[PDB]
Amino acid sequence: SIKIRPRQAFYA
Amino acid sequence: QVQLQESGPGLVKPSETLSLTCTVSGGSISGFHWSWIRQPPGKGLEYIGYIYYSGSTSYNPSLKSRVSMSVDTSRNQFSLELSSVTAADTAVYYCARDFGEYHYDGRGFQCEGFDLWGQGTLVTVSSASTKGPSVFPLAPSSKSTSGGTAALGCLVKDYFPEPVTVSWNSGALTSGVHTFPAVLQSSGLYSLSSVVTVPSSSLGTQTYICNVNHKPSNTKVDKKVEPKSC
Amino acid sequence: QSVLTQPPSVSAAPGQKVTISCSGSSSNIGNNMVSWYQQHPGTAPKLLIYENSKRPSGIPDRFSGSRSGTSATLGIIGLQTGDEAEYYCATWDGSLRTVFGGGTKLTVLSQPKAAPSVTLFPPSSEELQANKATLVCLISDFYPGAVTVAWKADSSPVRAGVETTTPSKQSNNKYAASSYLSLTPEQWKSHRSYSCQVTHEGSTVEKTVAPTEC
Repeated sequence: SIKIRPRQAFYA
Repeated sequence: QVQLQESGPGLVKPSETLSLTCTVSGGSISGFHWSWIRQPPGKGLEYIGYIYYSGSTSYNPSLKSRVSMSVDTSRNQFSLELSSVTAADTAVYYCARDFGEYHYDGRGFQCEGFDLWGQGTLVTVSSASTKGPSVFPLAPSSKSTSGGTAALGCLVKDYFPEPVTVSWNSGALTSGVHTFPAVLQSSGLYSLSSVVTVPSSSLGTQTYICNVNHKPSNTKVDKKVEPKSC
Repeated sequence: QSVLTQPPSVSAAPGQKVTISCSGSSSNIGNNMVSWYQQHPGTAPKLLIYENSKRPSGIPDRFSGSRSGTSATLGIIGLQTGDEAEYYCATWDGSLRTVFGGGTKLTVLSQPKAAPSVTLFPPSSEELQANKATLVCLISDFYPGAVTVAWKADSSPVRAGVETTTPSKQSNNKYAASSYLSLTPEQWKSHRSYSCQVTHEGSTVEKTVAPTEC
């Protein structure tokens, strides 16, 4: 559904 | 500016548990998935698993019966525990930060790559027992019609740790000598071989000796290598 | 074979361009995006390409990536000696893990290609008296420094018992490697021959030995 790019912090 | 640093024991006894930690500095565990990847010496890369900052994990099925990971967001560290290790687990272990695709169905995070890596730490699964090699002569094969050149060798079998030195005829013989780097076997022990190519004409008038020295065990062998066959 | 497959080696002269294939399937490349790594021996892999075609900062534009179907491609233009390294592709596989290709050694040609010399020794009578048997295959003077080794028992492939070293640079700048086949004395005595087959630049040099006593 969504890309997590390098260096991209992600909080589900 | 984020840096990752592995910490680990170096040597682990077979059947025991390998524990590693990765420290993240200049950044934080928060908001990322984190992995361990390993590489046996001379071989390819194997992903071990990932852990999200909140603690959810996914492990390589090949390792599921032995592996776990944990995260200490407070210390900005995460860890690996691998049980029941054998020589197959000897490898450089890297910690890394992950990226990929996140699904809001059951799939969750699909790890597609690793953008930040630690420097890696070697873990050697071994009893660390000092063991001298057996030395076997590798006789030149039977060859007729003047014979041309002959190849004679020595097999330096099952020693630990590195290194071993080999000379021929006490160093008098260097032309045509080739000593090969060791293989690290699934037994955790090393073996290597040395070969010298010599004229066939003098196989009867020249004696060939391989002088092997494994300093750790004080094992010195001077092995005569001669043509066989009746 | 592993989930992702790459050619073991590729080479070209400085200033030339090369491509490296990454062969996958519907369970990986078909569904997920490919990343690529450059690894100089002794150091960690470095990310070169992500999401099939994107370059991180610091990676020069002469590196490129693409994906089509269930395959991917790394392109390198303007080869420099410093580009010599092992290159890996990777992505997520539906078996629920990240998978890597087996790696491709890139050589930037700096001398004539050279086929390996192969020497094969049977188990010694001394080893056989210790109830062991090792076949020793010594491989030297080859360039580029990549070979694939296959062993045959009579005319049949053997897989179990083989340990092969990484190629190492010789004083003369060509390469050496060795391959060891561990057998029981019964196996050694019960085949008519064994062969060590070394493939380099698509050409195979093989040696054969057979049990012989007095």
